Amino acid sequence: QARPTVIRWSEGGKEVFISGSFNNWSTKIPLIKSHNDFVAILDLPEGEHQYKFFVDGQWVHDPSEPVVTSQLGTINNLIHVK
Ligand SMILES: OC[C@H]1O[C@H](OC[C@H]2O[C@@H]3O[C@H]4[C@H](O)[C@@H](O)[C@@H](O[C@H]5[C@H](O)[C@@H](O)[C@@H](O[C@H]6[C@H](O)[C@@H](O)[C@@H](O[C@H]7[C@H](O)[C@@H](O)[C@@H](O[C@H]8[C@H](O)[C@@H](O)[C@@H](O[C@H]9[C@H](O)[C@@H](O)[C@@H](O[C@H]2[C@H](O)[C@H]3O)O[C@@H]9CO)O[C@@H]8CO)O[C@@H]7CO)O[C@@H]6CO)O[C@@H]5CO)O[C@@H]4CO)[C@H](O)[C@@H](O)[C@@H]1O
Repeated sequence: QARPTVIRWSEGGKEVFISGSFNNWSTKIPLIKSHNDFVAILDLPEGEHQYKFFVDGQWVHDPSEPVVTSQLGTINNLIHVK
């Protein structure tokens, strides 16, 4: 079922969390600092998920990864899990 999937945040900051449609935005999951990156490993089902980062107190998307407009009218990242 779920696919362990490495998420990487490379834009810098001190504290980085992730949330998304994968858990119906029900909480924030910490990413862990690794050199100039922050990383987490999420078990995501197959298919598309929207997600966004909470980085030093602000919601921000990864500019290197695809984006969509959510039903709130906000910009989220989009990932396709094979
Ligand atoms: O646990 C994790 C977090 O969960 C919740 O957040 C989920 C949410 O996270 C992200 O959203 C961020 C944005 O990325 C930030 O930019 C910021 O948003 C700002 C926004 O940029 C400002 O413009 C402003 O927003 C205004 C709107 O512009 C304005 O239009 C008006 O909003 C009303 C709206 O127009 C109506 O349609 C309706 O909205 C309802 C939706 O239609 C419905 O789909 C459902 O929304 C889901 C959404 O579909 C889903 O994707 C998920 O949202 C993510 C988001 O994609 C992501 O980018 O969850 C929501 C439900 O929570 O419900 C909607 C509301 O019931 O009504 C709207 C309000 O009446 O007013 C807005 C307010 O003035 O202001 C916001 C800042 O508030 O911030 C958010 C995070 O909030 C929690 O909210 C977090 O606190 C948790 O950390």
